[PDB]
Amino acid sequence: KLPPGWEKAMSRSSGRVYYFNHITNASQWERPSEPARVRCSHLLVKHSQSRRPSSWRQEKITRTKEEALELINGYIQKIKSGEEDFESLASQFSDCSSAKARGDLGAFSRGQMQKPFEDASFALRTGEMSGPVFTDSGIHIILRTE
Repeated sequence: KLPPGWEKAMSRSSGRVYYFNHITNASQWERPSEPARVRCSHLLVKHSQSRRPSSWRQEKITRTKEEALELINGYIQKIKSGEEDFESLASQFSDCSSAKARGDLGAFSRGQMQKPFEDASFALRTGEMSGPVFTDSGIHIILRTE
């Protein structure tokens, strides 16, 4: 059983089993449920070692790789608690011009995007969200919408 990328793991804090996906970095307590194109939105947090350390949000991005991951982790927490919607955080805080479209990148096939982004995107099922996804652009949260 278990769809591509998914494995079982042991919770250190609680001792209960959980499920993790080494392609998307998703993790959840619940046991989880190839197309030519997928459609995804993302939220990007850049850092000082990004291929290009600037965005519409700030001309010189100075945060560390570690501080970017903490920001990503907090947004995932907010999304999973329902305190904030993915689209609302992407629109406010994503370091990419796709923020203006609620993070939507449109449809794409394999062979177009950065490879880690592509692999995570195609390993999500429609409606699912990734964990932190690392590319030279920075750290992404990816939501598969189609």
